[PDB]
Amino acid sequence: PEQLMNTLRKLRRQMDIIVSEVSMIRDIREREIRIYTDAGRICRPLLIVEKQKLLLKKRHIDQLKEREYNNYSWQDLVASGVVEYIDTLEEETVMLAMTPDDLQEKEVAYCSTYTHCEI
Amino acid sequence: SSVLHDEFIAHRLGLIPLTSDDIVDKLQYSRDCTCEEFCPECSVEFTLDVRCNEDQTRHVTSRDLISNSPRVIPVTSRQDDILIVKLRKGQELRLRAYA
Amino acid sequence: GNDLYFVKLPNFLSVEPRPFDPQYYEDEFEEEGRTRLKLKVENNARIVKWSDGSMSLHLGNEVFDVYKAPLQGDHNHLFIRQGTGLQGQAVFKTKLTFRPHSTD
Amino acid sequence: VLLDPADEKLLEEEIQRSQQHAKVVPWMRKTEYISTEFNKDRDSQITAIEKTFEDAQKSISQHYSKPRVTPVEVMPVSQAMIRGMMDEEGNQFVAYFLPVEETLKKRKRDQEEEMDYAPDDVYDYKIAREYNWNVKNKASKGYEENYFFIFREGDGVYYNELETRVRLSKR
Amino acid sequence: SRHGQKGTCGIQYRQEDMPFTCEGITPDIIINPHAIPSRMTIGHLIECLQGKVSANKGEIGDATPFNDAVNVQKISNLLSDYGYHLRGNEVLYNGFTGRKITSQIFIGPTYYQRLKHMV
Amino acid sequence: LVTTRSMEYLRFRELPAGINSIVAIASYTGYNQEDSVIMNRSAVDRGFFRSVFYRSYKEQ
Amino acid sequence: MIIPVRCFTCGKIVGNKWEAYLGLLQAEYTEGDALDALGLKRYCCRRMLLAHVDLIEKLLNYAPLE
Amino acid sequence: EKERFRKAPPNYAMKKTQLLKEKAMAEDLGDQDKAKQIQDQLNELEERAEALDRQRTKNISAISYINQRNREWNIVESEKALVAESHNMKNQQMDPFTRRQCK
Ligand SMILES: [Zn+2]
Ligand SMILES: [Zn+2]
Repeated sequence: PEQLMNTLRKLRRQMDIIVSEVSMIRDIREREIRIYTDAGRICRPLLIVEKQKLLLKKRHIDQLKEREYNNYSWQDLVASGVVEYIDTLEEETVMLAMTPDDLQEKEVAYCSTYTHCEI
Repeated sequence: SSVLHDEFIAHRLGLIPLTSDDIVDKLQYSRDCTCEEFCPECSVEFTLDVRCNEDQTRHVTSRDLISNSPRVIPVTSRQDDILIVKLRKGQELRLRAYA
Repeated sequence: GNDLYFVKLPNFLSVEPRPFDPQYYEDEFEEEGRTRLKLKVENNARIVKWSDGSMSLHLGNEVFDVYKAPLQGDHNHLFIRQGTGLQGQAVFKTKLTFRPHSTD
Repeated sequence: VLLDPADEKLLEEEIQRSQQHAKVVPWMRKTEYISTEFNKDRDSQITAIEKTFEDAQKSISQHYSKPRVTPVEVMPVSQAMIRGMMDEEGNQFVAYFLPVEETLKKRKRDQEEEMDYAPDDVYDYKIAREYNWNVKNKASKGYEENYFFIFREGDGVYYNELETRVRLSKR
Repeated sequence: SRHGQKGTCGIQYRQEDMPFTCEGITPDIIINPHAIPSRMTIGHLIECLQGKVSANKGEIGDATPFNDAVNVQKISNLLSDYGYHLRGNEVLYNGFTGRKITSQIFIGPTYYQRLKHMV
Repeated sequence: LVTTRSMEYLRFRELPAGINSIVAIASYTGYNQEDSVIMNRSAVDRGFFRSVFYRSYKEQ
Repeated sequence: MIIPVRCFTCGKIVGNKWEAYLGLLQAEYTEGDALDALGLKRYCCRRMLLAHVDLIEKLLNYAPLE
Repeated sequence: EKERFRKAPPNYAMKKTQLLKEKAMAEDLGDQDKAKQIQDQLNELEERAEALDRQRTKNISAISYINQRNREWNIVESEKALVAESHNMKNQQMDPFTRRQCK
């Protein structure tokens, strides 16, 4: 299940096989992977965290600042594996920083294993 | 037929200051004047007659309040004039007022 | 000469893989029919590099903006598999490494 | 008549303050008002397919949405792209490797794997039958087609679109 | 107001009767101090302070909640630059007698709402 | 005069609901005492929070 | 909706400054230097122009006729 | 009879005339009627946009230009304020705010 979660996630971050609204939950303690695609699941976008850097880098900000002028859009942030719709049952399993400069900087580490960051 | 209802127009006209530097000491309070309507001894008549017959958004301003007395005029007539309404093509505002 | 010129045009902007030649073109296609003829008439291309570091795929007076957006999950070694020898020579030109989709 | 600016300033008695409204402050901003705009036939086909070929060579100085960005340069435009797994980091070419040229071969012929597999050849940078990774170009383009490829063919009007998105592994 | 302070207009005093600062700035709305201490709507006080900064500074202050770029001391520092008391207090004069009020009064721009509940 | 950034997207600065008023937090005359406000009558005379109420009656 | 004729708090005519305000902003005066240049000193007058939302420009998008 | 000699699309409801032209274009499988509809619709669109700008021509143009330049000059002001965030001693030791930093 360490390959499935990384692949299903990669595919969400590529918008191709799995649409963004799909939520894959990996229950570690009980060996269960639950994938929900149905309707009515409230979700919210979160910045993705990888290692400890964000994927949202100055490239995306610059491109998105000239948006409309370059017709970049939020959909390009989604389809660049930079932001991800997390939903309350997958939120069970994210480790969610709250801002980068607060929570991922090299303080005496709280966790250092953030998967996502509040936008 | 401006986008502002009449009480709003009337209210705005109320707040336009008038150059009553002298005439205020001449005029009676209307409550005290003995005449059945307004008269030039207890009031100053004003007219506004503006229609926006052009594409450009007509600004109705205190420059369009025409007094019946060259000494009681809106301050900005004697800088920019006080905006009373912006009018679209074909909208109009005709009214007369007394101060 | 050996620079990445990969483009990922969508279905409605599918440019012909070969130059426009009068002996390879024919009329088979006709608001409903307006999008149909567009497939084989407007779509050989050129890409303009702007000063702002963006580019646009033109197809003439039209302009579709493109980003050279990365595609490291599909860094395919794009090569001229022109069918010579066995299975083609697959001349090593530029590794396809992007997913540039034209948009208005 | 002589009129120096240094003499013009001495004509006045005293005319020559603070600007502290302008100060940049990260907890403060600016403001925003109300704008108005915010968030068939073959003789025609020949000319239409022959105009883009002519008019793309004209002088360009403008951008569609906001003619304020000046162009710099122009990039003019079968194929078979060996996809690679990002974990295995397959090194089909000598560019992912350290040297600029094949230290173990000279001709990376896309020899076929067999007779019943024309697209699913075995692309490998091995001029010998040994001492190279057997990169079986498995038929992944059958379920992973496509993507158009082009090159600076001396500023020529051509195309080299990919046939399939074939992908190889360490066999 | 935006901070759950609510109240009926209890009386209306003409400008001559309202208290006034050194310049003739009379309040528009005088609310009783006792609204604050039990309710601890300190967001209301900080709104008033930063609104007074914004109106002098001449641009709209940021009150996004969790913005550590904003704090009361930083606002007070700015407010003191415009020649006001750094905590927003002012000497008011009683409108009736003109005597200075011995307590300096906290006065400044705050965003009030008028609710559908008219009498 | 002070906004969250979030109320940009709420479009509150285009369809706002309220007036920035020079509030004073003072007891003054005591007519503002238990959760009450003293308003400026002269501000009201100038149009402070003046509103219009439209009631539509439909009959066929 | 439209600019108030008088600053509610004090009384200064601000109803003849809105188009001037915007023109000064179009000269790219900073937002408080526009107010300093119109002559609004008291923060009570300044919040008349800073806070004003000129919705009448949107109301005039709707046609009565033409 | 009245609509026979008097044209309608220049009426204030030009959006409705464009919707009707779009419906007539979509309803037709003939390319000739579709191209005539496209031409008529483009002409009416240009005419209506010209009239909209003409009424937008004064004062509306001015507030459009100020909003569009204001947002860009605000972006410039924000980026300069951002580099002004590099200044030291812009925060106070008297705990005017606090943030967690556990473990
Ligand atoms: Zn009389
Ligand atoms: Zn004032």
